Amino acid sequence: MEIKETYDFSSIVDLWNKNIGTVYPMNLELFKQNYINDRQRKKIMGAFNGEILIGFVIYKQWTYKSGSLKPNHKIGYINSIIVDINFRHQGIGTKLLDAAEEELINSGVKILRCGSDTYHFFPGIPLECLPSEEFFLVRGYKMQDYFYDLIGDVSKVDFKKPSIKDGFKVNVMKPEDRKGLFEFLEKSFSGRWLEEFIEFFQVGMKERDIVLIKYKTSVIGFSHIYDNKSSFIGPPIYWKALLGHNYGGLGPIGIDKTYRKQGLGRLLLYESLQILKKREVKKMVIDWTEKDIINFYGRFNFMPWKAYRKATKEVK
Amino acid sequence: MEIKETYDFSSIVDLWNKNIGTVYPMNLELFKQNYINDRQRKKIMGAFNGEILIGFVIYKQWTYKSGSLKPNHKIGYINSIIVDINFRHQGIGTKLLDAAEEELINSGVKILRCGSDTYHFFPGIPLECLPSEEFFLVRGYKMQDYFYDLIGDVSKVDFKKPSIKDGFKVNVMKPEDRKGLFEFLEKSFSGRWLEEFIEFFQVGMKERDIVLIKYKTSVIGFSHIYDNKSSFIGPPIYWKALLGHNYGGLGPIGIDKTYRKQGLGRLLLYESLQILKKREVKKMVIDWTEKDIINFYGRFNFMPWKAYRKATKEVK
Ligand SMILES: CC(=O)SCCNC(=O)CCNC(=O)[C@H](O)C(C)(C)COP(=O)(O)OP(=O)(O)OC[C@H]1O[C@@H](n2cnc3c(N)ncnc32)[C@H](O)[C@@H]1OP(=O)(O)O
Ligand SMILES: CC(=O)SCCNC(=O)CCNC(=O)[C@H](O)C(C)(C)COP(=O)(O)OP(=O)(O)OC[C@H]1O[C@@H](n2cnc3c(N)ncnc32)[C@H](O)[C@@H]1OP(=O)(O)O
Ligand SMILES: O=S(=O)(O)CCCN1CCN(CCO)CC1
Ligand SMILES: O=S(=O)(O)CCCN1CCN(CCO)CC1
Ligand SMILES: N[C@@H]1[C@@H](O)[C@@H](O)[C@@H](CO)O[C@@H]1O
Ligand SMILES: N[C@@H]1[C@@H](O)[C@@H](O)[C@@H](CO)O[C@@H]1O
Repeated sequence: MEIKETYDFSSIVDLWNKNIGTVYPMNLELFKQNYINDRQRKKIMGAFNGEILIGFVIYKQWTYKSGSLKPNHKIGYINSIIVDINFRHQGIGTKLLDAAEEELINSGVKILRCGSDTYHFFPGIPLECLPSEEFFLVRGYKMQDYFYDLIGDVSKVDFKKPSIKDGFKVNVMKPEDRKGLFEFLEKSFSGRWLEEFIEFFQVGMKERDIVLIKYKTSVIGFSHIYDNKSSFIGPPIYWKALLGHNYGGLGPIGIDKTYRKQGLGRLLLYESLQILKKREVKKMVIDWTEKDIINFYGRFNFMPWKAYRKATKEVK
Repeated sequence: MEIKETYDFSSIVDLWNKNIGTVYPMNLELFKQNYINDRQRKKIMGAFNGEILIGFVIYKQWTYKSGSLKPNHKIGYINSIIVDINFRHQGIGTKLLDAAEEELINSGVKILRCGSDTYHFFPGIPLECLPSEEFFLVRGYKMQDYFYDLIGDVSKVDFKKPSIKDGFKVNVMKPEDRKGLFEFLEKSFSGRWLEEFIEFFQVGMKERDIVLIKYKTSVIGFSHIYDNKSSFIGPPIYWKALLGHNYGGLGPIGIDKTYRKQGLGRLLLYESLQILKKREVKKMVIDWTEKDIINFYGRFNFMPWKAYRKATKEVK
């Protein structure tokens, strides 16, 4: 057996699906979109028996800015790691993560994260990969809290419009709103979400995927919505193969801090969901939510669907 | 609004699917099979606005034996409770569970369990119903550990036959094995699993659904396997609508205590899965497993799929 770099995307995806495809079905389009467009220092290391790929790890160091966050070179990420089912418990996973980690460490990493990278596949260790928690524990990762993808079928429920206090308008974005939108993000969400707006517009997000809420003329919040016409495969629709015809998604969503807790997030969410409904969306997902916010979406009939555990290793 | 009994099965199932059908798709056949065949003292209470059902609770007291376990009349169960999404946070759930609980209590119940009943729909509080944990907490239930349904696609992986030490044979059950099987269960699994064998044979389980392992002539273990021809809808195939064509399942599985930890459970599991594979099964589920045993199935590529929290209220 040898460990060496591979960018044999088909073989990786094939191995991915054979091992975990029932619950994280992967396709080449998503795999390539996410791997190729990422701007971090990144690598894929494979484990090989001769010419046969038997496992891999994808890993990154935070070397590229997130909006007005500077990169923190101390942070590295394990995007994914899978050893083929017929080669488990032979130390291969170990050798792969050793190689990843030693490299990150030599280049200055001191905090190693399970998922949560830019162009992530996973917010953390999936519950479906719960037994890997012990693999990570043994290597010095500590297990922390959970995030959840939520699922709902917006074709099945009708909801009541929240009561519009006046001045506030919710609308699908137009090209000429881009200036205002960026101005709002620099103020309120100037980190990764800003960076995602910039990068997603570059990779095929369209104005139709964005809903804005304005007070008078000022942008004071947004959502990103997805359907089966969206060009960019974002996190809500990663696992669209599980979601049927007329799939969709939503996230992220935010309101200017000074307008919070007046029912405006609820209004934006309502309107975003009506747009999706009108687009004939059925099952749809809201990705990477925290526990404390689940009820916000649950009023609209969304339920936790997948769970992911945050996990972090501090380099000694 | 009024609370009163309802056996309007279609309306219940309709409400069930509108609220939680994306993740627990219910059909009338399963609902009726499970509700009607249960032998416990049982009731369904509905909440109504005039003629419209807006919520329900199904509840039971342990009044019927489990194999050679006597019923423990102190145990009651909340099989399920759902309030329609357009009527939440109006106290309806409260009034329903108050009515259920007061009745159980008057009839002698002192321990109240979330799911885990005979003919259960849920081993505990589903993770997809995680926000209800707080509903139950407020009423004095304590949250305990987790159980997991596991999922795998047996069409996608080939496995190695474990090394047969001699004497042990694994075979699909025949009618004439029924005596031996019961003899083995009275010895080794004489509680609910024995009772399930008796009752499932009465409701349409066939010898083809059972695999036995024998040493010489003695039955020393079993599994129950399911495919799309099984007549009895058991727990592994409750959520078959999520599982595609050629769905299947497995569970329970057991080995005589004196033969444990010699590789025989692994051999039985291997053979059971080969049978399913030969029956062209693809996605299949292993229901209600504990954390400590997940790896046993994970060697065969099964992964946690759903999680359920045990929860118990001790009556003051
Ligand atoms: C950010 C993310 O990628 S999260 C998702 C992680 N990936 C997955 O869950 C995919 C499916 N699983 C796998 O691919 C594998 O099981 C991996 C990658 C987790 C581990 O790969 P392997 O090559 O089997 O691990 P390796 O043989 O080095 O195991 C090292 C040690 O970790 C621990 N370990 C590994 N797997 C397990 C397990 N399933 N349960 C408990 N401990 C485990 C053990 O201590 C093991 O030593 P042992 O064999 O002496 O018991
Ligand atoms: C064994 C099993 O059946 S497990 C599955 C349980 N069922 C479900 O999860 C199905 C979907 N959910 C539902 O049907 C409902 O949300 C139910 C049945 C859990 C609760 O019904 P409701 O009629 O909304 O509850 P009710 O209004 O009596 O709530 C009472 C209190 O419980 C607590 N509570 C209820 N729902 C929630 C929630 N989603 N989050 C936090 N606390 C809650 C609150 O303290 C609430 O009081 P409040 O309204 O003053 O905050
Ligand atoms: O990164 S931004 O400053 O642009 C905004 C970040 C805000 N969200 C980050 C992720 N958490 C937790 C994930 O649900 C919620 C807040
Ligand atoms: O009830 S029997 O005596 O027939 C056998 C019970 C054995 N199993 C019961 C449920 N637990 C935990 C559920 O996974 C495993 C043991
Ligand atoms: N839900 C979003 C998720 O999509 C992602 O942008 C992430 C970034 O931290 O956190 C958010 O809350
Ligand atoms: N997996 C089984 C489950 O099907 C059920 O029979 C239950 C009874 O307690 O526990 C078992 O471990």
